[PDB]
Amino acid sequence: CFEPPPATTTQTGFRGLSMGEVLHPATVKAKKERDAQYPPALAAVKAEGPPVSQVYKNVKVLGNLTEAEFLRTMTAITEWVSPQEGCTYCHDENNLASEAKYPYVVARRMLEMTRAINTNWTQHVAQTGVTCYTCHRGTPLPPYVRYLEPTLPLNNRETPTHVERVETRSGYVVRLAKYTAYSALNYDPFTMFLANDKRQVRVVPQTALPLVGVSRGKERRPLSDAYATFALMMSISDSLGTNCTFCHNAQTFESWGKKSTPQRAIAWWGIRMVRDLNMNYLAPLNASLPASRLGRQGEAPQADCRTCHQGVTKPLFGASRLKDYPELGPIK
Amino acid sequence: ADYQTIYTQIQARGPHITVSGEWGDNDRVGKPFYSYWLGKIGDAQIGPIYLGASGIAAFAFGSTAILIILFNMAAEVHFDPLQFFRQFFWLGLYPPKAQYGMGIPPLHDGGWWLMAGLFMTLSLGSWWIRVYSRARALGLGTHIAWNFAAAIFFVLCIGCIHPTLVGSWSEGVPFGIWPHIDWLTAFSIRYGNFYYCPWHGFSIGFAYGCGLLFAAHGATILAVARFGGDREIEQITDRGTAVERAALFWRWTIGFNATIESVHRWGWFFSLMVMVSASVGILLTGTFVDNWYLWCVKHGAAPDYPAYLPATPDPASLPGAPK
Amino acid sequence: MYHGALAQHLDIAQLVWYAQWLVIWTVVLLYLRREDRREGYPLVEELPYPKTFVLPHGGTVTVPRRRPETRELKLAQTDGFEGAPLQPTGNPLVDAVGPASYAERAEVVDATVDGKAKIVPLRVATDFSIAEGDVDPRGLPVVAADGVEAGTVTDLWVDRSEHYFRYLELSVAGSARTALIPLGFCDVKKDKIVVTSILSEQFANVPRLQSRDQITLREEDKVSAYYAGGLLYATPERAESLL
Amino acid sequence: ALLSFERKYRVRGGTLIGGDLFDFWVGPYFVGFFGVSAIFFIFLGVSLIGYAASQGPTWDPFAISINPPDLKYGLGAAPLLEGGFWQAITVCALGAFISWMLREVEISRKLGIGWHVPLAFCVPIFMFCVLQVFRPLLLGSWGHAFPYGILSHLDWVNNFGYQYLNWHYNPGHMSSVSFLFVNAMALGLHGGLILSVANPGDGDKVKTAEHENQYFRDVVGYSIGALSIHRLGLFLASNIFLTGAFGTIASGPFWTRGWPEWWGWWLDIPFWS
Ligand code: BCB
Ligand code: BCB
Ligand code: BCB
Ligand SMILES: C/C=C1/c2cc3[nH]c4c(c3C)C(=O)[C@H](C(=O)OC)c4c3nc(cc4[nH]c(cc(n2)[C@@H]1C)c(C(C)=O)c4C)[C@@H](C)[C@@H]3CCC(=O)OC/C=C(\C)CCC[C@H](C)CCC[C@H](C)CCCC(C)C
Ligand SMILES: CC(C)=CCC/C(C)=C/CC/C(C)=C/CC/C(C)=C/CC/C(C)=C/CC/C(C)=C/CC/C(C)=C/CC1=C(C)C(=O)c2ccccc2C1=O
Ligand code: HEC
Ligand code: HEC
Ligand code: HEC
Ligand code: HEC
Ligand SMILES: CC(C)=CCC/C(C)=C/C=C\C(C)=C\C=C\C(C)=C\C=C/C=C(C)/C=C/C=C(\C)CC/C=C(\C)CCCC(C)C
Ligand SMILES: CCCCCCCC/C=C/CCCCCCCCOC(=O)[C@H](O)CO
Ligand SMILES: [Fe+2]
Repeated sequence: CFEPPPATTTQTGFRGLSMGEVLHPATVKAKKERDAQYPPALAAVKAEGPPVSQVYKNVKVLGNLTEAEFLRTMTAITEWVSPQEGCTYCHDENNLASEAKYPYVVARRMLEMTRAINTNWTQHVAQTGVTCYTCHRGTPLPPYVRYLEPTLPLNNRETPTHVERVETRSGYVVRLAKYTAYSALNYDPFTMFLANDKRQVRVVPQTALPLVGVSRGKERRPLSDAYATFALMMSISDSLGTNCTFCHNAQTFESWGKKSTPQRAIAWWGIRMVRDLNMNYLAPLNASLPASRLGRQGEAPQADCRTCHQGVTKPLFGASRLKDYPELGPIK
Repeated sequence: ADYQTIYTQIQARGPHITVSGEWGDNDRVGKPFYSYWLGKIGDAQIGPIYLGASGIAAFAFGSTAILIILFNMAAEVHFDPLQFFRQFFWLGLYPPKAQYGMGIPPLHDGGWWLMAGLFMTLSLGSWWIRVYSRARALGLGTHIAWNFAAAIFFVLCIGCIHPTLVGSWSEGVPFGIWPHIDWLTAFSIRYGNFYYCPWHGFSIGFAYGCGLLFAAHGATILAVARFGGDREIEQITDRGTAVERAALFWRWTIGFNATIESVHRWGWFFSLMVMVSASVGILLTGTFVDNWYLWCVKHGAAPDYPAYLPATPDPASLPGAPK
Repeated sequence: MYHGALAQHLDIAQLVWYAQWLVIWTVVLLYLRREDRREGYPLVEELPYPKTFVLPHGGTVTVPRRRPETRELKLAQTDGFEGAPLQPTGNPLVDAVGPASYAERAEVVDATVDGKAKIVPLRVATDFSIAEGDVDPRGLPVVAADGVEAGTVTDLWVDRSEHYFRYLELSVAGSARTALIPLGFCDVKKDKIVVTSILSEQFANVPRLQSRDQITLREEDKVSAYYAGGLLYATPERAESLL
Repeated sequence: ALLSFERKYRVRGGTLIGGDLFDFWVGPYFVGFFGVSAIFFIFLGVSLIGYAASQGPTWDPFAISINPPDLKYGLGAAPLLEGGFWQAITVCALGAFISWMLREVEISRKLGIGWHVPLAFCVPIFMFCVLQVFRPLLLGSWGHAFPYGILSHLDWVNNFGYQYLNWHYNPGHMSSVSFLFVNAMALGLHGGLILSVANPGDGDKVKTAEHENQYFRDVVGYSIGALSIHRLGLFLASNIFLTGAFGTIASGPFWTRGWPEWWGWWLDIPFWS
């Protein structure tokens, strides 16, 4: 029923405002241990020699690497994504230039995606950055992905119960609930807010009085939007292992300046990054994946905050391999 | 210690009393029965109860609303009984999610909610008639009905009058345990933090005030139970030492005091004002204020605090920022 | 343009705020605080027009009561200071001062809705009984604060309107009389009724009823007040500081 | 200065300590040892609020705020301007409240009435201590306590709830609110019932104990009784905070997740999952 004390608490606002983190040490410990499994950087190799655009046949993204550097990247990718199957997860064992296995073409695109995150989305990932591991954690299917309807368990390495399965209609409300930190909010914030850029998260007026022409009848947004935004925030909070005060002074959720933390601005960039990943890199992979990887509407699995963060405010507690793998970005 | 203030040590039994009303004496139903254990802390007699057209109508209308709600809840779990029982609190009947304005929404998206609200409203109106008319039948003033009217009015404010004033049924309260709760936050969010609505604050001072007053008054009566202070009607018409001592307890404590009649007016007023204040807040919300925090800022009232972590500009305003 | 905006930097919610505070202070100060003054005024040592009640069984009363007769307080002042406490000049239980004080209620028997005597012993209320499970105190000894047996319970007095016992009546040992005691002063055990408010000797002077089988509102007050006085006066140490 | 019926009750006695020394009245107010101590602590507390407030940015009553220390001071002394005034005011506050309560005991004793009111008053004092003392001690810092400001304390309440994502799902809160609501309802029913009987209208007769019970038996099939409704009202009011306290103290020291998630004890039972 309960979590025994002591609680670890931080301060994220002016004294007397009850703003900050509230953490269970055993939980933090467990997540640190899981995340500590991040394989170390591979040893540095020879700088020096022909580029693989010359040496190999079908290199389209990493062509400027030396052979040693390139094969180092292939070793790293294998550890991070398909360590149990090895190189032949993506490659034809008798022809390494062949693109015949679907993971190969997906991986090329993921190389482009990863370089784009570390190059174009530094407003979010800073100099920490991401590798294949950040999401995949050693398996071809990342453990925390989203479809265009809620799915359970959140971690797809866990066996579902009958009621958790997406086909069992009686379990829908719980699938929704377990995506919004157990709330009864009747909204899927993934498809609403993170799959694409169609909706506005903000719902609160920035004036005291109602502006004429936007405040009556069909001029107005429905109150549902406010519930849906709350659902997104419950999800974001749970996805990062945190609460509203990490980012907001609840006095005024809609205000920036002294009323929001620096982390709130990083979160904002995070939403933008996720929409780009989903719209431009992940969703289009439905044409490359086997039917067995797709959801019930033919969608490829897509990313949310949890895909990388997995219950922690910085993914992997801020572990980085950025300087170890320059070929994953930032690209000059 | 006065053990009688804790429970009744020796309970009494006698023939059951019936006070005749101007009408409806023949519509009292039930054989009264006695609970010994209830009898320790209240009257042991349960029943009979009065039927009457308005109470019956209440039950017909209210049961209809409950059936609409429950059926929609059951559909939400695909009519699986185990999941219904498990998930009950999470289940709900929701106002329209799309903006149709004041258009009657589709049954799948708000229509059943509006229909349950219609039946609930009829049920509350019917019960109000019962509460009012029973007083009249028994030669009593209608003080309880008027207080009940303000509660009903508050429910109509959050149910249909605010929706009608801003012109959207999407703003109404859902039916359901957690879902009606989730609305509190949605609504507070939409209107810029209800802590900054002065009427929310008035309603809370009165609500807390009912706490204070019923603790203070209940305690006071128990404290003068040895003098029959619980017999408040004849203490009003013929002041006794019970209520002299009660008045003096408060006079000597806070410098002033009530009478045994007027303390009930204080309580009735405070109760009433919890609901009157709430209704006014709600009636101003969205109609004439869009963001209560910013309205307080406009009028110089809101507290401000130094930055702890660095002030953080809205990244949406940065040059080149995405939408 | 904004809904609710008025001339000046003025808006509708703003004007309703002032109105709401004005309504509250008007009700509190001009109504509620006036109703609060219908007893105890005018003060001794702003007022509403008198209120008249039509009584359930004929007649009227107008409050506050003005009694044609006025009681003598056996109290002396302890000092010249206006706020100094008073001190009993005799026996405060019999003289009924301090917490032994009673109100000058009507010398009328409180009535049921049908006009019968409301508070009556079970010997009169022959249709009433004690709930199964509870002690019948009749025939049990009453033991006073000093642990001395003061008398023996003879009857219970029931409120016929509320179905609730309000007094025990006991024969007073050695004094050829009976006395009532409110049940709030009684600790009802299986073998005895314990009364810590007064000592055994002090039962002799409990206020006496005019009639054996009925009790007036004033008598109820006199009876109840006597035991209450015991709490402060049963012994000399009861008026002094606890610590 | 005295009510018409007041003199006869103004006797010496009933003090817990002090004897005759403080056993007197100032106007209507009884003094007693705890009157003296109450005024002492009120004066000290209010003077500290004054000094602290003058050092701040505003004299606007809504905007003024005297805040506890940063978490990092723990349970130690904090400098006067950075949490120390708050610490001193809180000690004064508790002295005043406890003094108030004990003075009410002395008043009760003198009047020969029960001590039910001071006992009932122990409840809000207890809740104050939960908020400002017990919970902060369990978490290890006075900085978890609420600030003294008309509007600022609402900002604390607000952020505190949202630290647990949705405080409405807190079970001790659910109990607390339910009691708040049923208490307010019951006070209106009770006040209304008494007034309806004494004020039937027109020139109608005042009604009776029997009419009170008939009204509620008719409307809801049960009437609790004239004495019992007073016990019930005290019980309902008290339990706003007696049950609330559990939800307050749980939050942080015995639960670090959001409140809705706590309900997994029920939702996540394997046999219906
Ligand atoms: C965990 C939740 C809390 C909470 C949540 C809360 C909310 C959500 C709201 C309030 C509001 C209020 N609170 Mg607060 N509160 C208050 C006092 C107040 C008042 C400013 C106001 C109206 C209360 C009322 O009428 O109650 C019943 C008592 C009555 C009717 C008797 C009169 C009491 C009188 C108005 C108290 C005035 C105290 C002044 C601030 C002066 C302080 C002392 C000075 C003299 C040194 C005190 C004195 C305390 C203490 C001592 O602990 C306290 C604790 C809390 N409040 C907890 C931290 N309170 C309301 C408000 O309008 O805030 C601006 C409001 O909306
Ligand atoms: C994050 C969200 C918040 C929020 C959102 C909120 C909203 C949206 C509204 C309030 C309102 C109110 N809030 Mg508030 N709030 C309150 C206290 C209160 C209440 C005093 C007040 C009136 C509501 C009421 O009495 O309903 C209880 C009484 C009711 C519901 C009346 C029911 C009567 C009816 C006749 C009964 C019918 C029963 C039938 C049997 C039903 C049959 C059904 C069948 C037929 C289907 C406190 C003490 C706090 C603290 C300590 O933090 C707080 C914080 C918050 N509130 C947060 C800021 N609050 C109301 C208000 O004042 O607005 C201005 C309001 O509308
Ligand atoms: C977004 C945040 C939320 C929130 C956060 C919240 C928190 C953090 C806590 C509560 C708590 C509580 N909330 Mg709650 N809340 C409540 C209701 C309540 C109260 C029943 C309860 C107890 C308040 C308390 O501790 O007073 C305390 C009052 C005190 C201590 C008064 C002390 C008085 C003192 C002894 C005497 C003072 C004397 C003056 C100084 C004298 C002045 C001199 C003059 C008068 C002469 C309602 C009805 C709602 C609605 C309608 O939504 C709501 C929404 C919310 N609450 C939001 C979801 N709420 C508390 C609780 O029990 O939670 C389980 C609590 O800790
Ligand atoms: C569940 C039980 C309920 C309950 C019960 C009862 N309630 C009682 C009794 C009972 C039985 C009485 O016997 C007693 C009394 O006499 O009644 C007339 C009393 C009283 N309830 C008061 C306020 C009250 N009740 C609240 C809540 C409940 N009550 C709950 C609901 C709340 C809320 C909800 O906020 C408030 C504000 C005072 C009016 C009065 C104490 C005066 C005092 O103690 O004088 C002595 C102290 C002073 C006169 C001032 C002290 C100033 C200090 C030093 C400096 C200020 C510090 C402060 C911390 C700053 C905070 C400011 C900030 C929040 C803005
Ligand atoms: C002058 C000086 C310094 C003197 C020194 C001595 C000394 C200690 C003085 C104290 C000075 C101080 C601190 C005064 C402040 C007093 C305070 C705390 C005042 C607060 C008043 C408030 C806000 C009360 C809230 C509750 C409220 C709305 C009460 C109004 C209704 C009343 C009066 C209820 C009391 C009351 C109740 C509850 C009954 O049940 C009852 C039953 C039968 C008859 C009478 C009564 C009765 O009067
Ligand atoms: C999928 C996740 C892969 C795994 C596992 C391994 N490799 Fe790979 N390989 C992959 C891609 C997307 C590409 C093209 C990269 C680009 O920039 O376009 C490659 C390419 C190679 C080559 C070049 C072959 C050629 O075109 O001539 C070689 C020699 C190669 N990879 C080797 C290799 C080894 C040794 C691996 C296991 C340790 C391995 N790859 C794993 C995708 C993936
Ligand atoms: C999180 C944002 C990711 C990062 C960083 C990388 N990948 Fe990824 N991958 C991600 C998703 C949401 C999916 C779709 C789910 C799926 O398993 O199909 C994928 C998929 C792949 C695959 C195909 C796996 C399969 O279906 O069998 C491969 C081979 C793959 N990803 C490779 C890969 C590489 C090499 C990465 C680093 C350069 C990398 N991914 C990063 C999410 C994310
Ligand atoms: C940081 C990681 C956050 C946490 C934790 C929470 N929220 Fe948030 N919020 C965040 C951002 C980046 C934004 C803006 C998004 C955008 O695209 O503009 C928001 C927005 C809100 C809003 C709407 C504000 C408005 O201007 O209308 C609300 C009402 C809100 N957030 C509430 C909220 C709650 C209740 C949270 C905890 C449960 C919470 N947020 C967490 C960033 C972050
Ligand atoms: C992987 C591709 C990510 C996804 C998907 C999301 N985030 Fe992220 N985030 C990521 C990295 C590599 C970092 C580290 C940056 C650093 O400063 O060390 C972060 C950081 C954040 C933070 C800042 C935490 C802090 O500064 O203490 C926040 C608040 C954050 N991320 C929020 C967030 C949200 C709301 C997301 C979904 C919309 C999200 N992130 C996705 C990598 C990834
Ligand atoms: C076991 C006992 C006997 C009964 C069971 C009760 C039960 C299980 C009920 C159903 C499940 C539950 C518990 C539901 C709870 C729902 C709750 C708490 C809901 C709360 C609030 C809902 C509110 C305030 C809704 C208000 C709605 C309105 C006022 C609507 C008004 C509509 C109109 C006036 C219609 C006018 C418009 C016209 C065009 C038709
Ligand atoms: C406030 C609790 C909330 C629940 C209450 C509801 C039930 C009512 C119970 C009241 C018990 C307290 C009364 C004690 C006797 C009073 C004289 C006091 O004198 C005494 O003899 C003692 O030593 C002091 O208490
Ligand atoms: Fe009463």
